[PDB]
Amino acid sequence: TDIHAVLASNGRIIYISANSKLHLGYLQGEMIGSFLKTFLHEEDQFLVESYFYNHLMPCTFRFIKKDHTIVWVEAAVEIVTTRAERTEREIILKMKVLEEE
Amino acid sequence: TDIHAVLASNGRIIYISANSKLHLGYLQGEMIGSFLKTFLHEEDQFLVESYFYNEHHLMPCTFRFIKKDHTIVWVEAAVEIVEREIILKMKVL
Ligand SMILES: [Cl-]
Repeated sequence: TDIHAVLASNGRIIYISANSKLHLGYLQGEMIGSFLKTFLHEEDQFLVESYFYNHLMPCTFRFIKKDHTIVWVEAAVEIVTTRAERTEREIILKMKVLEEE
Repeated sequence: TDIHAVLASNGRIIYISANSKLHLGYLQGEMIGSFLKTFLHEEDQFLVESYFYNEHHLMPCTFRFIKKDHTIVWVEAAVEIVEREIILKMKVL
């Protein structure tokens, strides 16, 4: 199964599915409430934030697992935009770890 | 095509690149020293002030700028480099 997640527009993890533990080394409750950029090196922070400034491909970046080692993750992005009093945006992710062969 | 701007922590425009004229209708000199709020659609003032006060970002801030000719242009802006000044890049959508 893909890992499913939701981010607030500011990168805070609102939701991630429980298979975060298998693939990323974190229980879903260790990640929800934290910012995605906490689990990335600087190169990857810039890579991912750049993605949202302009897409032909999913967002591919290195994630630092709980054990401090990196995995490559490919993230399919959908934005839900809702216009009420202010316009608000949520990011829906479908992610998978790109495994070494 | 990115407009580069630097804002003081109170929103005062410290610097804006020369392509402000092209995209926004104002020369740099007409904007530098003014508050960025002065140029924003009045409805987008909470949204933008709040965006640029906050430390954590992922998505750009999308808002309306009022050009010199009194018409709207939509732009997105992102913190470009991080009493700290904010360095932002922005572009017309
Ligand atoms: Cl930032």
